[PDB]
Amino acid sequence: MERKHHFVLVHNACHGAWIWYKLKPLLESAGHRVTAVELAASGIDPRPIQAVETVDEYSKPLIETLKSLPENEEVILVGFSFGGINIALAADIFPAKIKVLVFLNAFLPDTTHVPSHVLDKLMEMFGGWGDTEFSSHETRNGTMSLLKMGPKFMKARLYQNCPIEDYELAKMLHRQGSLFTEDLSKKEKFSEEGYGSVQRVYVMSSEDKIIPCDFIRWMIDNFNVSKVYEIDGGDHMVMLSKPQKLFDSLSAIATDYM
Amino acid sequence: MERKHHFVLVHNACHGAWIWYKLKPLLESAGHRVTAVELAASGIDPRPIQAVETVDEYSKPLIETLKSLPENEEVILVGFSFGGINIALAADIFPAKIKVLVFLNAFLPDTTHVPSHVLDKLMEMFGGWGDTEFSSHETRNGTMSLLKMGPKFMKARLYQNCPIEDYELAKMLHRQGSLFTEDLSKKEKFSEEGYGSVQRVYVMSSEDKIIPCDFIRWMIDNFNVSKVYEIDGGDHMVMLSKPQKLFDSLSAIATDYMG
Ligand SMILES: *C1=[C][C]=[C][C]=[C@]1(*)[C@](*)(O(*)*)C(*)(*)#N
Ligand SMILES: *O(*)[C@@](*)([C@]1(*)=[C][C]=[C][C]=[C]1)C(*)(*)(*)(*)#N
Ligand SMILES: O=Cc1ccccc1
Ligand SMILES: O=Cc1ccccc1
Repeated sequence: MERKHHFVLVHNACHGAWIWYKLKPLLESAGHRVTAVELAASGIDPRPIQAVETVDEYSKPLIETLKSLPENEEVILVGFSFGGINIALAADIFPAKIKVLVFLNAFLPDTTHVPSHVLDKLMEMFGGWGDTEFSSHETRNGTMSLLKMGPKFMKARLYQNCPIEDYELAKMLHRQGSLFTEDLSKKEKFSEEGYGSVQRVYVMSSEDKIIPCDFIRWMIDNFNVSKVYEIDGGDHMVMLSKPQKLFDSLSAIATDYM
Repeated sequence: MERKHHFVLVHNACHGAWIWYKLKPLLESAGHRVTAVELAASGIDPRPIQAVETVDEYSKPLIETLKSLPENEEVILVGFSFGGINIALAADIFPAKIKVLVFLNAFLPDTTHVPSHVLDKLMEMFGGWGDTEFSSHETRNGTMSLLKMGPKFMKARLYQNCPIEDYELAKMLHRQGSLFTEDLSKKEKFSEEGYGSVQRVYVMSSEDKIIPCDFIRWMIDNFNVSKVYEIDGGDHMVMLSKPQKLFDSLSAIATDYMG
């Protein structure tokens, strides 16, 4: 009996813990423990995104999850898409609780530029927003940029390799959210002693039509990882299009940090 | 090419439109149109159940769905569990917009007794609620009873024939809700001219551990339906445990109500 791990899963913006519904039982059937976090104003969280003005407030459920682990427990901390920013923020707080960070089709921030850097780059490059709806909301500390995916955009750019039932599920659960670009432009840089110090790996899907493979090299060039894993045939929503293969990669990761 | 229909699907308490994620594409593939209503304080609706103090506010998204339909359109209205109550309520308002009511694993109220009658009767005899959490919320109508399912109760009594992924989904998404039994016990009886006038059928799952098949016979004995369909092996959450069979029943229904 090889030693099992505690995986903490962190969803993407505009989604919630539900995205993990296929992966969670897989990992649990192998003996691992799983905590799928629901971030603020996400999923069935009762707050609107407008009430959650900062990335720290957005991430607080994940900080609380880690704070509540018993003394000396460490987890494998998986961040998906914007979830990469969330787990970098957590790692800067609780580095000794994290065995390894798994950046899954994720923004991988560095300790040199402002925290928004990798998001601002993608936003300059990306062309295919489609029917996504962009809006603002003024807060007492400045404009907060909001977004709500449109269904055609979802289909073409996030869910194109998923079963149709998954796409219908997503249409009934996705919500307006934010990438907190303003807030993250004003935040202190991520630290070397906290986030920098934690082991990290990247897991990319070969057919991610939102986080392209050149943009990943660019992020990794800019901030190195231990190892890159590739999921052959995954769309951006890889826990839905290729859950078994994702399990396989996570299981490999767990073996390299036994 | 036979004429296809517009199905309006209404979820159960403590759930949401998401429950229909498997059945929706089956119906759409077959050429039908599908609206899966998200009721108040349900699924991703932004209000807590404490803000939804009556069954009429609970049901308002469905009423609004029917109100918005173009002139002369009629729908196959499907109500699941507590969704039977909701579709009865809607048929008392827009009876001419409904081709047929489909009571799926559902409460089938009558026009003789108070609207809560059939729930009160199950509540009398109901098994064990397991790890379900009950709370009371005070309102300008008096006390509202709230319930939040427990995960053991879910697994045993609602989801026992569902794939484990679907029980995990539901753990991620279920919410505190209400059966509105106080509000329903005070409300005007459903009318014969409205609700009573609409065509109705029943579809039951043979392994429903919440709505047992004797109680269903009792409801149908007390308020007749045109046809009864059974889904062999379905648990309560039949749209997740046997979506294809459910689609087969709805398809048979639709064959009976093309004009
Ligand atoms: C409804 C009615 C009686 C017991 C349990 C429920 C539950 O909310 C469902 N479906
Ligand atoms: O909301 C999407 C997204 C798209 C572009 C950039 C960041 C996030 C996801 N996940
Ligand atoms: O805020 C509007 C916008 C539009 C296209 C790309 C990025 C932002
Ligand atoms: O509706 C409240 C209640 C409480 C205990 C048992 C059964 C029902």
